[PDB]
Amino acid sequence: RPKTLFEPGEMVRVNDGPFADFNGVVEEVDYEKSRLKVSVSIFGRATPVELDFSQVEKA
Amino acid sequence: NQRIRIRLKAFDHRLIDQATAEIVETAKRTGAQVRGPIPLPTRSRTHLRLVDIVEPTEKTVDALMRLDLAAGVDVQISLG
Repeated sequence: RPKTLFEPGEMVRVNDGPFADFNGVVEEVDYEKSRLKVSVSIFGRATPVELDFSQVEKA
Repeated sequence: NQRIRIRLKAFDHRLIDQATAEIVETAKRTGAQVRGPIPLPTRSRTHLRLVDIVEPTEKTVDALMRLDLAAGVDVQISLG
């Protein structure tokens, strides 16, 4: 029962696509476009990617 | 109908062109297609490249994850 309440600075979880099994924070959110702006710490660098609410889980 | 969009930045043009080549090779060996890469004008001594991967497969995504990108190159990546 994942929550759809996400806010800037909130950590999220990715379980779909190559970013699956990775966590990150949502710097920007887009309820109108139904997309969350969260980056994944890959290679030691943040990777700001857009994931859907179901594509990622609230942390 | 999804695309992987990648933007690269680096202060060292040698690193950015090597990373770009590595991404292209990984995509193509993957059964995916490449659009670009293109260079943008250098801004604040920062080199910039854009490249997209169309018709990505699971093998493409996995190959990109495995790829070790050099220190000193920033890669922003999205899928949609």
